[PDB]
Amino acid sequence: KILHRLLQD
Amino acid sequence: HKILHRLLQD
Amino acid sequence: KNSLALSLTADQMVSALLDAEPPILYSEYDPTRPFSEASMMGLLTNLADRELVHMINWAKRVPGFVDLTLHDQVHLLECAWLEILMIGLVWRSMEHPGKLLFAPNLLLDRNQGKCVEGMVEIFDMLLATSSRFRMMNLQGEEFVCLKSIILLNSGVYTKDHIHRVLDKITDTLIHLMAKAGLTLQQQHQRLAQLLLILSHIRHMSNKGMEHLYSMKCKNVVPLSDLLLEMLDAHRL
Amino acid sequence: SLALSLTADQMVSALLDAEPPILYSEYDPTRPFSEASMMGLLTNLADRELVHMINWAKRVPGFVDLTLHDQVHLLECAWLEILMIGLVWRSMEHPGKLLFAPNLLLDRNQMVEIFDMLLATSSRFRMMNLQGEEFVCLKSIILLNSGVYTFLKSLEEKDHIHRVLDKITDTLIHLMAKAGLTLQQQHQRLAQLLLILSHIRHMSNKGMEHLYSPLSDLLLEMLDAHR
Ligand SMILES: CCN(c1ccc(OC)cc1)S(=O)(=O)[C@@H]1C[C@@H]2O[C@H]1C(c1ccc(O)cc1)=C2c1ccc(O)cc1
Repeated sequence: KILHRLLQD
Repeated sequence: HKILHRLLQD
Repeated sequence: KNSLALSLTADQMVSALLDAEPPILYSEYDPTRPFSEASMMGLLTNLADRELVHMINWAKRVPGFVDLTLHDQVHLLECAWLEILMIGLVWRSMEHPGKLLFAPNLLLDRNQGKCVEGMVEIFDMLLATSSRFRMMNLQGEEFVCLKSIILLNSGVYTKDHIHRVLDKITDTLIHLMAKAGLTLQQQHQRLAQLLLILSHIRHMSNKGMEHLYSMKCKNVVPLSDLLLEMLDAHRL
Repeated sequence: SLALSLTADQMVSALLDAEPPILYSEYDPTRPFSEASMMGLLTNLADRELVHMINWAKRVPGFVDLTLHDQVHLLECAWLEILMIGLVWRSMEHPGKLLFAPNLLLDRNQMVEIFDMLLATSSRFRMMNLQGEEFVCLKSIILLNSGVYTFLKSLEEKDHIHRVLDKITDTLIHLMAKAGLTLQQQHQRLAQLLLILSHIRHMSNKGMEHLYSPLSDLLLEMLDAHR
């Protein structure tokens, strides 16, 4: 998920 | 004309 | 013009709410465990229909509610009725973990929840609420305050009198927690905890209401006219 | 473990510091707009706000202590509520209007059901004279609370969230005591503020429902979570 990605940046 | 209108009246 | 409700003491408010409490109703005595959408909703529609009649006469005994215009009384009940049924369900389900006590003779586990679609999701939310209440050791005096808050709040933005009555119930809630020996910090922390759960009860109601429409625009159980009118007040 | 070692003043300081910027829309006063282009403007705006919300969420004390999967869930549940309370806050000083953006101020003539409820909430905040320090507390509460009851013996994650929640409550009370409110007034105002959250949840749910009655890739996935 996009939300998933942007969170772990 | 709602049933609730009637039931709330007494 | 002056409301009687605001003149009551904290204990008088508690006593009034306790005395106005509706009874726990039974469902049909058929020992058949409902394992179909029809049989399930069949028993539940019947139960909630009878509960509604008690709720309407309960609301009239909530201090401050009588001071409202007939139209405002209708509006609040139309907005809050499913929330009130739910918090009642959750309250009496407390001492039955993993189970929902719709009636003393109608105890359901989530294994039966599946048997309508999207029910098991609401089922788990209700179970979580009940478990949350149990761990908090929610008292009956606290419960009746919360239920009255739901009544007066859920339709208030859709006025000053209601907010004063709501403040009165807040005072009552704190009074109960102080009587229970809670420290000042424990008091406002618990009040916040309880009121935040009301947000989730609203959520469950929004979701549940959505499914009562699907069931209606499925022509499944004969829905009573009262229910159909309580239901259509939430239509888009 | 930092979240639980902050004073009330430090909590407020951190939340004010984490506050996202107010973004502009692409509204052009001279251009004519259909219902499609107006929703396009709002979708573009909301989609850009989400990126800032995510970074704001990570600066909310306690949020990064959570597992990634729990972070996703909380944001999935609360994103619309948080957008709404943000909209309502910056619309306070514009009675009868919602300030979606500094260049985008709308009245009910230009969804109208949700609009009305958002106006009512804004009017409600104005009457209470909601402070910015109180607003950031409320918004953080929404982020942490909205999904906490819809998550495996993890339950410690739930416990940590509730401890942080209790802290924000302490912080709220601290703020009201600072403003010179009596003990009774603090408890009353606390209740008033938190009851409004139930309405914001209501507005979010009804908003979604009316929508299912074009979107960005991120929004579509956020939307997925409430279905
Ligand atoms: C029924 C239309 N709605 C809606 C739209 C999209 C959506 O999710 C994709 C959910 C609801 S709605 O709730 O009215 C919604 C509220 C308000 O107007 C709609 C809306 C919005 C949000 C996202 C969109 O892709 C489109 C519209 C609002 C909004 C936008 C930004 C912001 O900072 C605050 C609010």
